[PDB]
Amino acid sequence: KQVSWKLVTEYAMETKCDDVLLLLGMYLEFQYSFEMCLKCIKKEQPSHYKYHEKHYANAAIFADSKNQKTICQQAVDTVLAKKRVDSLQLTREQMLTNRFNDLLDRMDIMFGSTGSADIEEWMAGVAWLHCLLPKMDSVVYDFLKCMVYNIPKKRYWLFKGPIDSGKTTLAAALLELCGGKALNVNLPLDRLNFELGVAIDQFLVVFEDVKGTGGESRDLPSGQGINNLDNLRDYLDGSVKVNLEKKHLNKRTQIFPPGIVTMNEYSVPKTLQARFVKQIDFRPKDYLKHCLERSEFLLEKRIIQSGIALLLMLIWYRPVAEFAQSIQSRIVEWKERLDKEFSLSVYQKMKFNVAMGIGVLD
Amino acid sequence: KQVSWKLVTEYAMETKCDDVLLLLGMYLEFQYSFEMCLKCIKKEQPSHYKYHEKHYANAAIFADSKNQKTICQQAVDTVLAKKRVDSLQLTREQMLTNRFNDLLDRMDIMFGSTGSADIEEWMAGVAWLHCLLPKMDSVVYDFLKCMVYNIPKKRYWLFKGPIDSGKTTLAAALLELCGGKALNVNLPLDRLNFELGVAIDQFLVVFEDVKGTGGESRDLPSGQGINNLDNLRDYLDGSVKVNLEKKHLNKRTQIFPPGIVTMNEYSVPKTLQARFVKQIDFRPKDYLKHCLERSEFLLEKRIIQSGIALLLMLIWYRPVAEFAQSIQSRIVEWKERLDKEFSLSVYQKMKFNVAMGIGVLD
Amino acid sequence: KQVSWKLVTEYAMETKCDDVLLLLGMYLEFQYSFEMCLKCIKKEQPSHYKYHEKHYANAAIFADSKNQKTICQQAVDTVLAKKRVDSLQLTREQMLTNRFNDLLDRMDIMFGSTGSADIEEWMAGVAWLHCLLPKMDSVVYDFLKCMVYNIPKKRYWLFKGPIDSGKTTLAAALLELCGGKALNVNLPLDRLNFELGVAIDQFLVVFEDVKGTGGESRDLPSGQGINNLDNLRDYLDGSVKVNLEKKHLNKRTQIFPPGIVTMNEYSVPKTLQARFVKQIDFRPKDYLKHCLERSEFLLEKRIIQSGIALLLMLIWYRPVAEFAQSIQSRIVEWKERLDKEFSLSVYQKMKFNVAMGIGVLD
Amino acid sequence: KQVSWKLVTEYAMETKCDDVLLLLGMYLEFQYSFEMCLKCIKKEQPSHYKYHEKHYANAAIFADSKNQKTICQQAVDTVLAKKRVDSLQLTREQMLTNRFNDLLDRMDIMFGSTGSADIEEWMAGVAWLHCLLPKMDSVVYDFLKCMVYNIPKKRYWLFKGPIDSGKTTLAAALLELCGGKALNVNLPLDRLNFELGVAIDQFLVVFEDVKGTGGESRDLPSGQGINNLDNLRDYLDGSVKVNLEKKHLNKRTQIFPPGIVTMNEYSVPKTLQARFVKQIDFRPKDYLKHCLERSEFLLEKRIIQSGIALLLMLIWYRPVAEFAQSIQSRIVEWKERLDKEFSLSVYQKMKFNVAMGIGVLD
Amino acid sequence: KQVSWKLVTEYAMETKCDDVLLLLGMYLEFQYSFEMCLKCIKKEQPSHYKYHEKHYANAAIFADSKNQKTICQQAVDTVLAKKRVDSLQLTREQMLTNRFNDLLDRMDIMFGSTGSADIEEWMAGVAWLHCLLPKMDSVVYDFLKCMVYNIPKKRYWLFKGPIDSGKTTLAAALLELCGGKALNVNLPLDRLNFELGVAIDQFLVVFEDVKGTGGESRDLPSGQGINNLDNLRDYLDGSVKVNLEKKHLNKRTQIFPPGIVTMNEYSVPKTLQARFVKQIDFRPKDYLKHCLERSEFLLEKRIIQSGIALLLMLIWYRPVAEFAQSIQSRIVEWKERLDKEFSLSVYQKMKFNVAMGIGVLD
DNA sequence: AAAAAAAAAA
DNA sequence: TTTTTTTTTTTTTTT
Ligand SMILES: Nc1ncnc2c1ncn2[C@@H]1O[C@H](COP(=O)(O)OP(=O)(O)NP(=O)(O)O)[C@@H](O)[C@H]1O
Ligand SMILES: Nc1ncnc2c1ncn2[C@@H]1O[C@H](COP(=O)(O)OP(=O)(O)NP(=O)(O)O)[C@@H](O)[C@H]1O
Ligand SMILES: Nc1ncnc2c1ncn2[C@@H]1O[C@H](COP(=O)(O)OP(=O)(O)NP(=O)(O)O)[C@@H](O)[C@H]1O
Ligand SMILES: Nc1ncnc2c1ncn2[C@@H]1O[C@H](COP(=O)(O)OP(=O)(O)NP(=O)(O)O)[C@@H](O)[C@H]1O
Ligand SMILES: Nc1ncnc2c1ncn2[C@@H]1O[C@H](COP(=O)(O)OP(=O)(O)NP(=O)(O)O)[C@@H](O)[C@H]1O
Ligand SMILES: [Mg+2]
Ligand SMILES: [Mg+2]
Ligand SMILES: [Mg+2]
Repeated sequence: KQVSWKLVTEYAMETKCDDVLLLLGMYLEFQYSFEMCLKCIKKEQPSHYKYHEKHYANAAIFADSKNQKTICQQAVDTVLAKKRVDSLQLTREQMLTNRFNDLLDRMDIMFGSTGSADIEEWMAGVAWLHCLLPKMDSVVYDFLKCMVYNIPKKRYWLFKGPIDSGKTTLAAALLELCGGKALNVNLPLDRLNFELGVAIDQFLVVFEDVKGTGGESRDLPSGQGINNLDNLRDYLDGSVKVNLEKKHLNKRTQIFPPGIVTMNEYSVPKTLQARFVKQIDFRPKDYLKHCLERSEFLLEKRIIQSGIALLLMLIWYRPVAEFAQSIQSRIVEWKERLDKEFSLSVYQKMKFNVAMGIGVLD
Repeated sequence: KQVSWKLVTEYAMETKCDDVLLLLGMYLEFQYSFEMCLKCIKKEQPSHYKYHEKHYANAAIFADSKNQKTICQQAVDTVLAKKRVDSLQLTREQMLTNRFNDLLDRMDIMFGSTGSADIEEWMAGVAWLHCLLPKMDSVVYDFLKCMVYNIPKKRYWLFKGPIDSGKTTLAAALLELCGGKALNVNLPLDRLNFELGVAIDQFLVVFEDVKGTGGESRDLPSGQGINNLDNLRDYLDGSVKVNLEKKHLNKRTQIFPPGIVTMNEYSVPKTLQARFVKQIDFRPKDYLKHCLERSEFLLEKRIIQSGIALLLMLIWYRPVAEFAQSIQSRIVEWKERLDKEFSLSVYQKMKFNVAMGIGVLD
Repeated sequence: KQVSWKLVTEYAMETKCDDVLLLLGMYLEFQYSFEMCLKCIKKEQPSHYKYHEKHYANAAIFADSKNQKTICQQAVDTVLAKKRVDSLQLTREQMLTNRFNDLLDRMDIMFGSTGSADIEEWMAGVAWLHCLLPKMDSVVYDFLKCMVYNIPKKRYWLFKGPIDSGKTTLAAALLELCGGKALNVNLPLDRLNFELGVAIDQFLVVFEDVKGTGGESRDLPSGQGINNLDNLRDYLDGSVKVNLEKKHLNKRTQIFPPGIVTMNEYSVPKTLQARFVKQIDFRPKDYLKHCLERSEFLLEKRIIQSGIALLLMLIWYRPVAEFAQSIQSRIVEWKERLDKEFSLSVYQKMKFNVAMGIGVLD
Repeated sequence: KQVSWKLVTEYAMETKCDDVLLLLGMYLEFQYSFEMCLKCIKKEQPSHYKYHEKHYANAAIFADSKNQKTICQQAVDTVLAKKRVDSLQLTREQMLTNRFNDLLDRMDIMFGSTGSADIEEWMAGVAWLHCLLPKMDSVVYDFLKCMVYNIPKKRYWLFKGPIDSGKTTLAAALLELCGGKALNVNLPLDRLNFELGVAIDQFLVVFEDVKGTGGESRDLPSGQGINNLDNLRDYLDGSVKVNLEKKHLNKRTQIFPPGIVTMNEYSVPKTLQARFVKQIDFRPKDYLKHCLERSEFLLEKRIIQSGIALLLMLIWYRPVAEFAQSIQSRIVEWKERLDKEFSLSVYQKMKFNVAMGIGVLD
Repeated sequence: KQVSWKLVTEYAMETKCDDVLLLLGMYLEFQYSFEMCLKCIKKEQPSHYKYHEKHYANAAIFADSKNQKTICQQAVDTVLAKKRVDSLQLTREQMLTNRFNDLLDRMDIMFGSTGSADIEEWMAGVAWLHCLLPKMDSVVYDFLKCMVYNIPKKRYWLFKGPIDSGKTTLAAALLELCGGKALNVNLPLDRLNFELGVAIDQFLVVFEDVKGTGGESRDLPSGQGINNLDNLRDYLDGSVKVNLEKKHLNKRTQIFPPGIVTMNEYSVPKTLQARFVKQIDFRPKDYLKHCLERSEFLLEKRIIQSGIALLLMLIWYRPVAEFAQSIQSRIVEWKERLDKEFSLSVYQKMKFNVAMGIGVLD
């Protein structure tokens, strides 16, 4: 009998696997019998125990075949092909709704009876993260609105601020919440081709700590960063399609994703400042440092970096009327699940702990 | 039963897919039965609902295929072969007619019964642009004739005037209607050689924001860009063939594309002045400034800077006999729509409001 | 009869063979008859004599084959796929526990009765290593804990000090203890793209003897390494995923590993200093140099830079409760071996000999 | 009948071809009828006449074959695979013992009755080389131990001195004796990567005539070589595994070979000097110049550059006990041959001839 | 009936064709019937009419092939394989003797009845060349000896002298006589790798007009050549195998070819001067310029640049016994032909004519 | 352009 | 399953 390539493509789509070697490794683990399988008995990874019995028969034949990597390439290209169809067809609010919906599935396994997370720790993160900027919850709502409306020229946000000031923590959470990629532009411009190529079919890009000019008086080293961005004006404004190249593939023409530039106290050119909508001035808070020092779990579990933490903040602070209609049915359940867990009293006490630089949970 | 590669090539040709994964992705959507598929029921995307019912039977056999990427590569290379044949063998009248009737297809999508756009805003965009210059439709129509005839020396147009005079808006609108790209001759003469390579196989080029030399006596930032351009005599004149150098690729010979120079009120050396057939003095108009602050939706959906807005202006103002004989039958239909949806009093009232600095569309 | 590709994949898996030429070379040694093989008779290498008798039948058919490198590539792909599955599925503590089990297997062979190694020479290395830094067992345990707790921005350690101070020595031992790659950032920034790709799925990276600027008056040659490390700040932070590259494979997107920077008294930017949670100042001790001159086996057998020396140090100094549950079984066995072989009296004489700068075995 | 791919691989293994075109070329010579063949009648090249009679039947079928370069590729990859297995599995003294067996096999051809070479001329080369440095045979043995022990940081020797001092002469001899590659690090840092990949799986490297800076006070032109080496001090240490790159292949992680740096009286950094365990100061000797111009056969036959001359120096000067057990049998036999053909009176007169500047054979 | 790949390989080997497209083109024009072939009737190119009548049958089948470049690639790789075998296994005197035979074959064609050359014009070249430099035939014979012997560091010659002194005239003639290529070391140093890769498997190189610095006080342009050449000391030495690089190909290890350096009167560093054996001072001679102005056929037919003019000079002036014994047979019949057509008094009149700037043939 | 890695033919 | 044909990148160029 012969390997069904469709079952492998179905598994790859079901688990959304776009790495050929991960797909090979995952599928090969199905060749052992399910009735004696320790991974299915422990229920470690859902990407195994859901699929093993279904794919066992195909995986035994797959394990004997001579072109295993060809089978996996096609399945991976099917997943990359669906992403390109979705990227070119879907309305941009449906992109964010699909990303929210994926986070909400991922949340339900995190905090479930088979879970391994404490909502009180993650809500202590929400409280800490809301302290970082004045009216952070409203600021995240009009950031999300900005990225959905994607108005040409008026597409990008600038996060300036000192060393250890929280711009990479917020940008990392917004990156996870909106579902983007982080890009490095401090390299020479002709290495930048394939790196800009990673923005292909993504929703946000974050340009992480772009280095400027004139920083030497402040011990801030100079680099190619600002000069690359100020050449890439064709990409930031989105007025036209620019062409993104990636291996084994034709160069996609697309309007480059919107997003976030994160920057230290470099001077920014007048030509470049014209293309950022809003500048958030991050600055270090004395109390927040002591709060984390007395609350190690925030950093160890990466709570303050997480889009799940910012999503929990949007459950708490914004009306249900703001969410997409197909997901409102999930949002109102998670509303009552936070209402049934945190009183406004405990939240205000733990937020006050942050403001005092006391341990948030005290 | 066999997969017909001819049917995939036929879908690719009708849809004009350059991209292997986009073609792979969309063709795999047809594998599901048309009897109940929601994308056909909803009729959201024409690239699916028009084609699924005839490609279903081939898509079922394609979805089982082991060759899938190879099939799509041949189908893509057929569409690229068609482009290279047309690029060498079409006349410029046909090249513009193909971009026009492509835009008429986009208009038929935007303003259809399943539409997503309202013509009242677009006609307000027409009225705004039309007020920007005296006899704007003649300016646009005569520019199109220049680009279509590509007459040596009578080949480039100069846009100059104060800061925020609209020069770059009209250049951006003309770029989409004709097809073309923006070039930056302000560069040092070293980098200019790779910058000019952008012009290969473009129908049109715009020189953006030429920073002239002598004008800083009235605080125009001094630059070399005008004297760089003055040296490029054979690129402007379009008599002889020039050698154009994309970085990492070997030099192509062609007649350099026609174009627009967008400039501030700098002094021009007389031999560079002789190479522009028309100089248009853009000037800032207070009532246009007030109207933009009041009709502000035009800037958000970017109607003001689109080729379809200029094509709507040509359909409104110009007689059908000026359009290419094969597109005339579609211009007939679009004139009747634009008349029946807008009595002249409505457009006149809009143009009056714009002239009065009143943003309301009435 | 035909070659079993499955058996080659089993050999590659059991040998954990990443290299196609190493797999080809080793499997071809099995084509000879095991009844007379000198390497089975002599038991020189375990990757031969454990496996030859099983694989002889298959290897004789493989030796006639025309596919040979294709067979080995699929087997190597299976080993790499297992590494990517484990990388994404396993906890970082289980990764470290698996590495310690690997070293204990190797220690059991190495210090067996067949073993070539003398435990008294290796504990003399543990004595020398413990004299390098104050509280080195605490420093080693703190480092392991820091690499397992992949805490964002608190990920990297800086080793600073003069020539022959012990930075590379300890880094090379920690590199073998945890598993990882040494990267050279002193080379120019364009081909640095493929160096950083060597960190794909690794547990640590060590940035080795990176070169700064200034300090030429101290007779330190300047170089790019620190400026290159002040780029790539997002690789050091690990708050965000970064895109890593192998030839002909597509980009892999992951959090870049934690680890160590070693440098020779250059001026670190404050931007880069903020990425390092600990700076260890290494300091030349003449008694350690004189000890090595009189206990040369430490250098010749590479004892003082081996991960097995640091593991023996942790087995000596740390309580069993600090090791993971799986390996505690094996570590009580190694503790009772060391306490049988060494009383504390032999070891305290070794440390006295090291502090005296005489031969450690005197 | 079909071509045996095995016999081509067996030839490649016996003749040790790294090169696909050399293997193809050699094997196609075996097409022609063995009985008549002029190369076997002359016995000109041993890689022909030892193998043609055996391979003729296979080579006739190979010459009709349609995939010849594919056959030779697998044969070459088998030879490269054995070379990688040997590099990882052999002790470093076994490696040198193998190389000595290969040189002794070449000496058995050179000085047998078929051989083109006169040992009287080669022993006059031993006489000339022994006069170059004090206690040269001790220096050669000390170098061989250093390369065999491969002690971290104690691995590189520096050869230093003026024009025509003898550095490249002794470096080329030691390179042939031990086996290895010479590298030009004077070429710029961006081409340097593929140069260093020539050291993959080699026993020595020689960094030939590297250029420093600040030599114009001596008319020594400055260059990049010493600054390039100091960027590679990670590679000279040999504590950690460096990642080596040859075109299209992914990086191989190995310990960089031990070796020699030869340089002409430039100043060397302290950081780089710490990587050199011994510095040999070469002084030019007037009598060696006058000896060579009257002993021209030494330069024409490349005798003083040869590893066979250094091996004859070790056979003459070193005790039998210093050679590896396996070759002591052959070394005893070669000692008896040299004592038979050379009295000590002939040899000590040769050294007297060298010191007087007389022709060695007078 | 099938295409014989063997007959295509015979044709390639008999033509010595190593260009795949040239082989494809040459073999395809055999597909037309021999009996009416206009190229055979006109005897235009010898590579056709000799081979067409035997290859027609196979070329007809080759025309219907689907794999034509695959066939040609194997035939080209066979010719490259023979060149590489001959490169490693021929003695250099045989290599030169092969080249002289190839030149004598060209001479037979040029001066035979089907030819197009008059020996009196070519012997006027010999007279002109012998007047260029004192004892010119000894100089050429000494150069041939130098290139055949290839003595390390005693194997490059320096041609030095002012503008228009004969340097490139003689160097080009010597380069056609011996075979080899010219190199332009004046490039920027990063392009230099692919210049030097031109020397792979070559017999000579000529470094053409290397430019130094500090000739500007004598109106010589400065350049990078001499400094680049001093980075390549180990290439000029020829003691060690250097690593040579063609584009997209891995590094060949070989001893770099011996050769000539040609330069204007720049000052040479002693490190580079020590690599040259003989410096030949070329001077402008009034009588050679006046003579060429009258005897223009020497320039117009490229006679004085040609190795065939130098080979005739060796046939005239040198004893038969200096030629390798294989070619002595052809050299004696060429001496007899030259003694026939030239009296010594005709040649002495030519030398006397050129000594006075009268036309050689007057 | 040439090779290394990958896919189609019979 | 045996054997031959195909895609694609890297490299190079660029900085
Ligand atoms: N505003 C803040 N005040 C005090 N501590 C903070 C603040 N924001 C973040 N932190 C701490 O700083 C660490 C790093 O935050 P991060 O987002 O990387 O700062 P940053 O502004 O990006 N620094 P940099 O990347 O160097 O410009 C976090 O892990 C917190 O421990
Ligand atoms: N006539 C106008 N007067 C004032 N503002 C205008 C006018 N036309 C467009 N704008 C606004 O200015 C921007 C577009 O003008 P733009 O085309 O860039 O002018 P320009 O002549 O290119 N300016 P500059 O780049 O300074 O030479 C948008 O924000 C418009 O809302
Ligand atoms: N603290 C120490 N005191 C004295 N000798 C030492 C010390 N540490 C190491 N050594 C010796 O120095 C050699 C190299 O140590 P290593 O760790 O490479 O130094 P380092 O700090 O990296 N110096 P460098 O790499 O040149 O900046 C070892 O092989 C020992 O012989
Ligand atoms: N010690 C010596 N005294 C005199 N002549 C020597 C000596 N050593 C070598 N030679 C001669 O010099 C030639 C080149 O020797 P070589 O080893 O290349 O010199 P070197 O030290 O490398 N000089 P350089 O490479 O220019 O810095 C040999 O072929 C001998 O003819
Ligand atoms: N010795 C000579 N005296 C006078 N004229 C000569 C001499 N040799 C050559 N010529 C003429 O000069 C031309 C150029 O000779 P060529 O050998 O190319 O000169 P060169 O020295 O190589 N030039 P350059 O490389 O620029 O310094 C020849 O074609 C002759 O016409
Ligand atoms: Mg170090
Ligand atoms: Mg030298
Ligand atoms: Mg010249």
